[PDB]
Amino acid sequence: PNFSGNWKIIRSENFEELLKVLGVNVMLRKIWVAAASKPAVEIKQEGDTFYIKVSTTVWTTEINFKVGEEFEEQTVDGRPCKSLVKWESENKMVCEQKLLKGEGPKTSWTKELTNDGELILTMTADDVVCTYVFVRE
Ligand SMILES: *C/C=C(C)/C=C/C=C(C)/C=C/C1=C(C)CCCC1(C)C
Repeated sequence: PNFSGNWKIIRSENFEELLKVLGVNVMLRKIWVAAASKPAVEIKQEGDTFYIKVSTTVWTTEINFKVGEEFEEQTVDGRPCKSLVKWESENKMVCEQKLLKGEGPKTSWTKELTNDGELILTMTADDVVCTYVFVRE
């Protein structure tokens, strides 16, 4: 259970479907998936304090949290939400998100390290689950 490393993608699933539920319309979804279905992820872990950097070609997102401590970040479609992370096993954590403003689909994410050394990220919007699978560089 050391999440730390520089992670690269081997697999991704249902990302466009996720964006549809989030209300991103067609041309935008098609364009987006043709250059954001290969983001890089960097994690530095310090106990249950996490630093996560997620980057495409021209955009980067910085997430900082302690497990069990409320913080702020964005939904996938760039919307301000309150977040809370909890452990579900030794190698898996879960985040529940609430919008600061307005209404929208219920969103969440999970992070899991397999024993094979795969980092599995899921993002969920109502009934849709998008899964990204990473290995270490
Ligand atoms: C523990 C790992 C976490 C919290 C990683 C979360 C990653 C995302 C929320 C990625 C979001 C993306 C966008 C917001 C737009 C570009 C496509 C993604 C998947 C990189």
